[PDB]
Amino acid sequence: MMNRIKKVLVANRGEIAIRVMRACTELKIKTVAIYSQEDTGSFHRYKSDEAYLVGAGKKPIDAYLDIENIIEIAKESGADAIHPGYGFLSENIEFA
Amino acid sequence: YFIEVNPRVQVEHTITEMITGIDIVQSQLFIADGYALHDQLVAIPKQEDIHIHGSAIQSRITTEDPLNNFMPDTGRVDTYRSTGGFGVRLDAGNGF
Amino acid sequence: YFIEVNPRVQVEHTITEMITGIDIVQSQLFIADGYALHDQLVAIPKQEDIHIHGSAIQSRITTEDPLNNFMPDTGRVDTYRSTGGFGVRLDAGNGF
Repeated sequence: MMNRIKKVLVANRGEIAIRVMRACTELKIKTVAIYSQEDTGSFHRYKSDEAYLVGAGKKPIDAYLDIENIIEIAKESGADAIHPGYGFLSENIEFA
Repeated sequence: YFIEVNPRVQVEHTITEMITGIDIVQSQLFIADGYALHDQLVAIPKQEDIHIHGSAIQSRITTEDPLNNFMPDTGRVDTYRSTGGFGVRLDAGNGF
Repeated sequence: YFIEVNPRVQVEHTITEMITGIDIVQSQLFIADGYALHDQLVAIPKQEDIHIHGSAIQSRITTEDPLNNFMPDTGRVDTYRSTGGFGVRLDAGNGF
């Protein structure tokens, strides 16, 4: 069903993270979630096919802004694409 | 008068999907894969064929306590029971 | 070929409300109170103005065990977590 995108890493949390995941699974796309330490129990982590901790050691918000860690995880896991969601890094030049 | 462009999905995209019939988040994915709006898979009608159907309202349910200056409450949610029936949509954040 | 009339609401009325926009159960109530289909409060369009919008599917989730000849299971439901997002409707029976 999809040309290039076989796996999406959803670089957000909460509601919008779940929305994207649900759209991915509808299109037969594999999903990868990220969570901060603080969000180890957020339920968006249980909605993806894979999940990985991000921002280890950073503050709660900074952890979801860790561009290079997000890129590491994206690459490690085989993610063709990243959906940044809204807020956080969604409008951030360096990240795009 | 123009005031702003947000180059991202928004929280309220939900209400637009409801009156137009178009899955905005799938569309996002389709687009970024490389497709074109009207490719039969992506199914976006031509501008002439996009219409308004009914009206939709969004309410965001948050732990902001109105009896305490809208300060966000914290803790375990012991009971969480949402709702259903015709004309109702729920997009869950960290309320489970 | 005609075969039957059910003089009542049906389980699947849901899918009709979804493609036509018309709350069938409210309509029932309005009718029995004494109103007329098109009274502006009841808002039922004229036959010409009633249309099909999209398509809808209904699946009934039951404790019928397919690995045991569809015999209804019983017991406490320890976990029950439904779903959400765009295009999704839930009408709960004794699943909470």
